[PDB]
Parts: sequence; C-alpha cells; structure tokens
Amino acid sequence: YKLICYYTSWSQYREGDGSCFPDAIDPFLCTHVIYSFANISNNEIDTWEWNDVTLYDTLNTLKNRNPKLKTLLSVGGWNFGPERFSKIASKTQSRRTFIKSVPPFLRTHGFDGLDLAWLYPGRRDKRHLTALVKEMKAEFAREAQAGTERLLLSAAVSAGKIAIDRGYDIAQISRHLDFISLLTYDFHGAWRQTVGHHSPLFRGNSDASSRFSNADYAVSYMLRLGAPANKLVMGIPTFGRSFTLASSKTDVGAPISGPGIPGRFTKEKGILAYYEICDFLHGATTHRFRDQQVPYATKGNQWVAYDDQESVKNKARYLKNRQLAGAMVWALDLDDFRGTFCGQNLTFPLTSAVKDVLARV
Ligand SMILES: *[C@@H]1O[C@H](CO)[C@@H](O[C@@H]2O[C@H](CO)[C@@H](O)[C@H](O)[C@H]2NC(C)=O)[C@H](O)[C@H]1NC(C)=O
Repeated sequence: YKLICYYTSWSQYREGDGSCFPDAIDPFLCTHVIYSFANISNNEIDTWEWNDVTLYDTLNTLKNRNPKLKTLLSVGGWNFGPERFSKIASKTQSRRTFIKSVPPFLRTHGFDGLDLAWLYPGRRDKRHLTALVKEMKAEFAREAQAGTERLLLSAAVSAGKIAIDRGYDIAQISRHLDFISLLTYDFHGAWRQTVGHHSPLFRGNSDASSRFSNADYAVSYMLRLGAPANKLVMGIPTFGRSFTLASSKTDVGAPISGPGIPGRFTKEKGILAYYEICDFLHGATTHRFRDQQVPYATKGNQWVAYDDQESVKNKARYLKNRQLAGAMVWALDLDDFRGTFCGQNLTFPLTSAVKDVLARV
C-alpha cells in the first residue's frame, strides 16, 4: 500500500506553530512525499521559493533515516496558470525543451520522480496531455539506460466526471503513469451559495442530482475508463472548507453569504487546517452525514465541512475494498504536524489514521 503525502513550499511562512518545514516530517510516516510546486521558466523546470534548494535538501535528507522513502517534485499547482501549461504542451518544440530539462534538475536535487499537477486541462488540451505524459515517460526510461534507477512519473487528476471527460485520456495516460492521484475532495461547488460537503465518501441517499460528486463514483468511474486499480490513489483532504452562514439555517442546503473567516495561522478564506479546526470544535455543534459518512461543525455564523480520524478511516477502508494502490493526503502541513492542537499527544493524527488502516492488512 502507498501513502503519498504532499508538503507545500509556502507552509513555511505561517506564524508560530503554523510554520512547517520538511524538517517536521516523520520520515517513516509516508511512503512518498511530494514537494509542492516546482515551476517552469524558459520552457524549463525551475524553483519557486528562493530557498527551495535548501528545503529540497532538508526534505531529501529524511531518506537518510528511512532508505525506502521516496520523494517527488510536483509541477503546476493552483497558483500556476493552466494556460501556461497548455502553452508549453502544444508546441512539440517547447514541450521537448521542458522534458529534456527535468531529469538533470531531479537528479541534481535528489528527487526520485516528477509529479504533474497541471490543474485541469481543457477539452482542447487532452491530446497534448497524453503527448506530454507519453513523451516524458519515454525520456525517463531512456535516462535509466545510464545505469541508474528510473525516475517516477505521476499526476494529480481531477475527480469531476465532466472535468475528466473534458480533458483526460485516462485509458492512455494510465499506461504511462506510475500512479494517478484522484483529487477526491474538491467536490462542493465553489460556484454556488449553499452549505455542502466538499469530500463526501458516498452519494448520499438523499439528494438526486450530482451523484457524480463523491469519492465512490469518482473511483468507480475511473475504473470504468480504464485506470488500473493498482495505479489509482484516492486523495484525502487534511483540511476543511468554512462557510459564512447567511441564515440561522444550519442543516443541509442552508444559505451561504460567503467563505468563512480565515484561520489564525492559515489566513485564507474558506480554508482551515485540521489543527485549526481542532481548536474551532470547542463550543461547536458536531454533525455528521450518515449517508456520506463525513462530519461538519457549526459555531455562530460559521459552518465547516471537514474530515476527522473516523471519516478518514472509512475512506482508507473503502480504498482497500476496491483494491486501489493506496492513499494520497493533501498537505502534511495542514494536519496537526506538531501534534499539540488536537487533544491526543499524537503527531499527524489524520495521516496516522489513514496509515493505521492501510497497515492492518
Ligand atoms: C516561475 O516561472 C514563471 C514563468 O517564467 C514566472 O513568470 C513570469 O515572471 C515575469 C516577471 O515577474 C513576467 O514578466 C512574465 O510575464 C511571467 N510569465 C509567466 C508564465 O508567468 C514566475 O515568476 C516564476 N515564479 C517564481 C516564484 O519565480
């Protein structure tokens, strides 16, 4: 079983206990740690935060304590215009330039693979994504000829049917990628006003339309399209989405005037780290959708949909019953890495959970 874990570059700038460096990672915790978001300059992979070279090294040293640990560098991301990706992938000329540039950069900095986070390709991009993947993987194999371990190639994929149908050639890329991470937590629409859970596990025997929005269908659908079950990886959020209620209505479908207030350390609207969410719970009424098997809290005019040890454990089990490769946890910096916020003196509670289940069989 695989437990891919993401670490983001910008989680170093948070204040106080919110500050997180590669340093803070249990090297034995995960099996794959993805440093989050390299970049592209002059059609070539490049750094992002000034000290990346340093964090790179801090993170890559963990392998000194656990030799079987593997690390990957991810390209793209949210703050990386998808148009930019699209532009690099259409001109075979600029695409090659990029590909050929990766191995060295990786080899140089100690990574064991690259991770494509081209965040949502267009209907006009499917054809080139495939190209990018097919060619990149090719470059990688050729490089292995040099007598060294072959680099890993993976990709962060959307779990939205339409999204998937629009720009992904699953049956294709499935054969070139080492593993596919399903973004199974961006389900609730950032477009419409209404309380809703972003990472439901199940369809929810109560709401007709949009049965395509839940982990269960995502996985099932991917499998239909051809993705081998042994290459799939279910994404598990370690954060929660906050909403500013617009009425005393707290139950399903209640009004929403906007994104909840920021977090003391997270400082961003609609997003809360698990550890922040831990503090929040105090004096908050905890609810849990039986049908979707996920929890949400409400305090004052604040409504929060999130995941806990038990919601997370479920998915972990699901993940295993369909026999998938393993799990993907978004941001170890969002989990209680210090472990001093959520009661129990445990560090990385949520991730542990996912691990514990994956390890008892
Ligand atoms: C990552 O690389 C991109 C692309 O080169 C950088 O983007 C540009 O930066 C310059 C100067 O700020 C602008 O004139 C260009 O219009 C930008 N191009 C693109 C594609 O955005 C970006 O600055 C780099 N990131 C960091 C953190 O250095």
